[PDB]
Amino acid sequence: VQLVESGGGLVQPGGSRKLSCSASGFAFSSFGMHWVRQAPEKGLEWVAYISSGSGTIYYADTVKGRFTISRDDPKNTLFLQMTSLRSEDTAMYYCVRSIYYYGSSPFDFWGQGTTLTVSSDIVMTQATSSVPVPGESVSISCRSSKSLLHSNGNTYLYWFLQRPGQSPQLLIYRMSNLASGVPDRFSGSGSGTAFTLTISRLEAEDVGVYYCMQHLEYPLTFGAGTKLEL
Amino acid sequence: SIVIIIIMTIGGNILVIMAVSMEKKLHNATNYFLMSLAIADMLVGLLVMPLSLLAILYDYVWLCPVWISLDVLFSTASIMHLCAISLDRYVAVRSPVEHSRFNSRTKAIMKIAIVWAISIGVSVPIPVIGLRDEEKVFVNTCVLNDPNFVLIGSFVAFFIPLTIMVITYCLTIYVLRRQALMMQAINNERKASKVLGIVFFVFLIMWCPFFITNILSVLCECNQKLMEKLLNVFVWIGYVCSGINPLVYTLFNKIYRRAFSNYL
Amino acid sequence: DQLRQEAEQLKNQIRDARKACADATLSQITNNIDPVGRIQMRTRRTLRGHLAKIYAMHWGTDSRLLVSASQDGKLIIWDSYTTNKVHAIPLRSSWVMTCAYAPSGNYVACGGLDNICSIYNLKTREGNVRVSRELAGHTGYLSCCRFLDDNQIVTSSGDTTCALWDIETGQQTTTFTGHTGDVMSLSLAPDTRLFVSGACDASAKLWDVREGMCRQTFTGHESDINAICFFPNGNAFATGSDDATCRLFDLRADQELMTYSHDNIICGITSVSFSKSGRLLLAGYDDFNCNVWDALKADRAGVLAGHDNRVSCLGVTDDGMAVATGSWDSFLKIWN
Amino acid sequence: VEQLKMEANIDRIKVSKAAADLMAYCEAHAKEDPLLASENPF
Amino acid sequence: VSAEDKAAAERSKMIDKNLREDGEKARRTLRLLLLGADNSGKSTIVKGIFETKFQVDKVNFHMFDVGRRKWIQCFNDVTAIIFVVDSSDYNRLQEALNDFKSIWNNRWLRTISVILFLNKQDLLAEKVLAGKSKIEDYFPEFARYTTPEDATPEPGEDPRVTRAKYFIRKEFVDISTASGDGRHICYPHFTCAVDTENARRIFNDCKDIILQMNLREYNLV
Ligand SMILES: CC(C)CCC[C@@H](C)[C@H]1CC[C@H]2[C@@H]3CC=C4C[C@@H](O)CC[C@]4(C)[C@H]3CC[C@]12C
Ligand SMILES: C[C@H]1CNCCc2ccc(Cl)cc21
Repeated sequence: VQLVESGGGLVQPGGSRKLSCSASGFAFSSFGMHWVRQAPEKGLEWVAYISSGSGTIYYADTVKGRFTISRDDPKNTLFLQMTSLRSEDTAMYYCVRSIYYYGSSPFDFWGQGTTLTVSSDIVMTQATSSVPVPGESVSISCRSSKSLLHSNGNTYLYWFLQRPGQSPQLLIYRMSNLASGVPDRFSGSGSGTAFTLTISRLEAEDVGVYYCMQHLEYPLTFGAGTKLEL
Repeated sequence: SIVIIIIMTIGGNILVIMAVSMEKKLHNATNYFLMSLAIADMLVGLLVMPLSLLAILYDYVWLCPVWISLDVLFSTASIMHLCAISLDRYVAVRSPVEHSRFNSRTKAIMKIAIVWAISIGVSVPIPVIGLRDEEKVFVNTCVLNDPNFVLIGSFVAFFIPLTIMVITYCLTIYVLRRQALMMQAINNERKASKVLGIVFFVFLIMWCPFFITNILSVLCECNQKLMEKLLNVFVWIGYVCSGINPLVYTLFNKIYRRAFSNYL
Repeated sequence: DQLRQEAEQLKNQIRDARKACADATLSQITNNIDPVGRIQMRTRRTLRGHLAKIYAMHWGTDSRLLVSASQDGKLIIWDSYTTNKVHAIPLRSSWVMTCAYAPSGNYVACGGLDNICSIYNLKTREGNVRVSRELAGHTGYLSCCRFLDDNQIVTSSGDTTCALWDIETGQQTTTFTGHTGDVMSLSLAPDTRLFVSGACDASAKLWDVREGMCRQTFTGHESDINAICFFPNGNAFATGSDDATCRLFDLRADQELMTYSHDNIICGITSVSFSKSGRLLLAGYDDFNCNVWDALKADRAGVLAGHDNRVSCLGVTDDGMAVATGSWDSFLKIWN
Repeated sequence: VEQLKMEANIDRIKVSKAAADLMAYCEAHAKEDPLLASENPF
Repeated sequence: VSAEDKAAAERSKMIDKNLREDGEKARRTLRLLLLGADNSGKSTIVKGIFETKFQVDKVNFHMFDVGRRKWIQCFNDVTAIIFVVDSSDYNRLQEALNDFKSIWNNRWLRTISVILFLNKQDLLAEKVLAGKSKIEDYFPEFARYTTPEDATPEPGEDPRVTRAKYFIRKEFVDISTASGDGRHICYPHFTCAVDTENARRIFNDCKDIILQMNLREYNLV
């Protein structure tokens, strides 16, 4: 399980550049892929999605008509074609692996990212800039504009942790499920449009920014982010 | 009086149609085509036979421009079904390993589509010309007078399928005779020849005279009164061979005999 | 010359001891119990995709996942609610006869005429299902396997023996001997302490897992036994055989309780299963249909007749809200 | 010989007692059996 | 429905497609079962479960050799069964006849034809010519048997081995004619340790079986 992105650099407005990603260590053809973009002072943003079999393709409302995503299973590579770049496109781009079936974890692995330099939606709300704080309990909350509880019994809320200098890591999917490799100190609960995250005992490795994401309808939306300062 | 043949044809078509669904345990590729042939025969009996009896009773008209087209369409559909069955029997008994590999619903669907598409081609212009030319359909009284259709569509409807059927029968008889030279394995290969001969001769006897008379009444004019008198009785022979094909193709497998005995 | 007389004397002593306890029968105490009546069940889902006869089936612990085995060489995991397929597992040999689902949901095991039981890993970081270990050591074909935990499994074979295995090392820890014919069916107790095996010698034995010694032996059937089921309370047997007869055995009275048969049934029995409460008894037959039996009255409560060939598999969910059946026509049906 | 001797040393009870226990178990959990529209998952 | 359910439906559709594709290759191979006793020469007729593959005229065959009351149930979809008997050992012919009777009348093989191989004709001919053992010592009825007038012996064969060979073939065939009611046929053959034409016989018999099934399918018989 390893994902490496390539490309990037400095471009002039109105130009074009193409991104690539090399996947290895897993059955690439059985997984779906996403591209998620993060700006220095904006947070995480969703860009595009391509299915495992190249069946369905979705684009963000700010990239339609300019971005193109493609897949190459025999070479285990991804490609993203960008044209007519603007100043708002300068940000870090991430590659994410997804697989969809009963009981799966669709946001388990994140890449490293590359840098590019130029020259109805459900609103997810967080409101805290910094929570000052070892051994103490910390609670972080998120609020959504519309209920995320579907008639099938599932609630689509995801939690991520971004340490300094590291990629986001999955902690909780579907509001109660602990991801593999995570210590049992993390837990989460909620109902309707109010959600909370609880950490029983803090350590030196629990410093970073926590994000909320919903997966009910496209486009995918992220929260502002809550920073925990020890 | 003669209306009995309509009831028998309808009953036989209903029995053939029913013996496929309720009985089950029937391969689609070879038994779904018989349902289509039975449906065609039932439509013949329902839309063609009762209306000619009215003409016989009145000796006049009342109809014609659509009744003729429906009769032609359904007769062509039945003949194409028979020809397709003959070709399929030959294909299944020559190279036998491959036919087994090929058998699927995509062959039955294709055959049904092809036969029903071919059947409708000859009946479209019949009301088109008739509604714009009364003389083409009424003479002196409902009969297709135009040579431009009699001398053209009759060959496609009857004479080419006859050649295909006779060639297929000869080839199949030769193939079955050749195989037996290599015991129950040999006895079973003679009943098939007997049944094939019976079916071919029934078809030829029932269908041959009418088309010969219809061609002679056009290209040999010859007393027209005698020709029309002969056509008045030959055309019902073509109708009679619509409740016999659903039988002669059915009552030779013991399963069908048991189903017919129990249902009826 | 002398030991045969001693064995006959011991058998006569056991027979006399058993007869002394027959002071009542089920047909007499149940005269005050109302019948269950007529029970109607209809098909709710139909599962398509198999291209051959279905031989094995097993329910999961969550009442949603289901595993089936067929002669096409593939193992399919089903979602019963939506009919979507989750996994498809190729097999190294196409003559598979049994399958099992781990209670933790991480592993699935299968086997057949190759004399090997193979264990598959359902949760990997690579996303693929891979073979974890192959269990060898039997000399005949494998007829049934059941999990005890992630590290212990019990297998039955046609070489008259049963075995208890250690998955971590692949070594056999206990061998169970005493049968004279091919062993067909296994049933594991709710307390994971005892298991039951039927065999072609028309006898059934109760085994102690921890010691490896046979505790009791039952007789009564006239032919080979094909299926054995376990009452939820842990004190009863349910057996089926090719003589079209079902029998109820008790582990405390050490004798038969009730016989399920009818004059119009002349075919074999392939599977036997129970409901949660034990009031309904389900059985598969060669007459292309499945019968519903009243365990306390030996009556016929219903019948399922949606298959076109032999019924080979039968199972019940842990929540009791569904029944799954399998036949040689390559179709699975979920009844409710 | 040894197997028959070991099997002979079993403490047995009446058939009526085991049958009454089976009946009691069947009656005790009758309400929990869904086989014997808003709740059906199918 | 939610997006994950749509993705699950797409995965299920792909799995269904992959299952459908694989079935096409399976149907193009014909399957055979091989049964016989020791010393019969089973392994040389075409030279847990032993397997072999061979192809004649662009048709593939797959033959299984197991190692019988229980595992025979899983071979009820095979095209044909091959049975091999040693024809040069009079002491064990009754066992072979009992085995043939037990296989022919099995309820799970009621629709499968049998190809019967009588092997080792050279040893039988040598034993008959030597005259150190007589068939009448085990079969009293052979003294009253006469060669049929429709026999077609191979040229150069002495008219003393043909009588024995036809006696053995009759003793095997008479079981096949006693039951079946036309649902299956037996195909006797004489073979030896050095014959190579055995491959064509299986192909011809399988083609005949498929032709019979097709004739039955079209309501011609
Ligand atoms: C309008 C009439 C003439 C059309 C009748 C359709 C005929 C041409 C069809 C019906 C059945 C068909 C056959 C069915 C099976 C196979 C598969 C393979 O072995 C090659 C072609 C072959 C052998 C087909 C050839 C065409 C065929 C003979
Ligand atoms: C005019 C008619 C006679 N009656 C209906 C049947 C039929 C079939 C084919 C053709 Cl070419 C002509 C005809």
